[PDB]
Amino acid sequence: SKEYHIDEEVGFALPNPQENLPDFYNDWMFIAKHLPDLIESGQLRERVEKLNMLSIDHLTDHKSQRLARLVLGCITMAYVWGKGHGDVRKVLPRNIAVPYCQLSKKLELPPILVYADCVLANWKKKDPNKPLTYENMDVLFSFRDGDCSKGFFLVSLLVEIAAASAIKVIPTVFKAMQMQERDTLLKALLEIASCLEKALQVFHQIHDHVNPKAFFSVLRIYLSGWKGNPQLSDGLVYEGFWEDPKEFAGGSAGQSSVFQCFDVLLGIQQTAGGGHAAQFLQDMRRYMPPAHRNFLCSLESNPSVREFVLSKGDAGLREAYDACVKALVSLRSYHLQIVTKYILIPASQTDLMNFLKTVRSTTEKSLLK
Ligand code: HEM
Ligand SMILES: O[C@H]1CCCC[C@@H]1CNc1cc(Br)cc2[nH]ncc12
Repeated sequence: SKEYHIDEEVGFALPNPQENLPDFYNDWMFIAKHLPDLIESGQLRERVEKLNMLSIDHLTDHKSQRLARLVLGCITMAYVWGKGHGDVRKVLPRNIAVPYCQLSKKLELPPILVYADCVLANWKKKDPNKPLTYENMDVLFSFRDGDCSKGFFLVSLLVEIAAASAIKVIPTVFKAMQMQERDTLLKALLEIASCLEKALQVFHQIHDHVNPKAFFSVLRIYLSGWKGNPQLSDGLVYEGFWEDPKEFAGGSAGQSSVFQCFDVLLGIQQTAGGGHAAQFLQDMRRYMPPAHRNFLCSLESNPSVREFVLSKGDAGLREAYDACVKALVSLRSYHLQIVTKYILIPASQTDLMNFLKTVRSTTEKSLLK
């Protein structure tokens, strides 16, 4: 629906995002569009510091506002991390922080790049008459020449969109349970499983478009945040807007609404327990667009799909429920392999692994089998 801002084609992603801002913001667009060149040449922080505080009043519709969040969030990452070898900035100039925070509070997101910026809104179709394929798609922004940002962000999105195809089946699952349509429920659960099975196959493209050295040594620097970060132990002064510095976490697929919503749908209690894994995924919901955050708590309001299947003594239903759980297990298992190639191996030339393995365990132990 439109009350939750879920598109029938791309789900939680922003459909056909805006590429251009009103000419009044050209001084933003130029820095954002040339971050690689400007960083390399020691001129990024300069060009930022020479900016005039612009007003967000000319950002009239949602898409224009989302684009500027992406522009300003990428500038902020560039400004704070600089060249990504340690010369850090801990105060962000008012000429940029003030419009950023005002545009942020209006869209109900923290003033920091989030998944919904750099994946869900950081894309375009090359030719609009051709479909959503990697070859028909590009990102809007990058940080460095060679950072594989187009590969990482686009493959992330294409997996999102693949998994997104199961979202339209959630209403039928809940109506089938309510009106006791056993065979309809079963068909719906297998269609959802089928969708999470394609999402895995899409994920395979990551290897052609991302390389480990670039992800580990470049891209991950610019996706990092300032929450529990020793390089900014107290957070980031948003000059002109907040007195004391604030801590906000970096971009994460933990901020994706598709995967969190299938854990909810299936009663995989990712956000229960009180433990570190659950608390993290709960926190990451505040880094989501408000309608998407609301979608998820609305799913939790609904009768448990798991408890209904469990109580029914129906092997066919249980195999279908498990076909969905299994697909998440498979997805998460593949992801652990990818995390070995792109983080763990390069780093030899963690709390990460324990977090992912706890989420994957909770998923596997949800199987009925
Ligand atoms: C080079 C590729 C990738 C790397 C190195 C990577 C790495 C990581 C790491 C280290 C985490 C845990 C830390 C954190 O949350 O910040 C994580 C979480 C997560 N990643 Fe990735 N990721 C990659 C691509 C993807 C893709 C393509 C997807 C999904 C389509 C994905 C889905 C997730 C999800 C859903 C989580 C949250 C926990 C979970 O639900 O299992 N990642 N990723
Ligand atoms: O683990 C973190 C280490 C440093 C900060 C960024 C790294 C993970 N962030 C991600 C961002 C986006 Br966008 C998408 C993602 N999918 N999976 C992980 C991830």
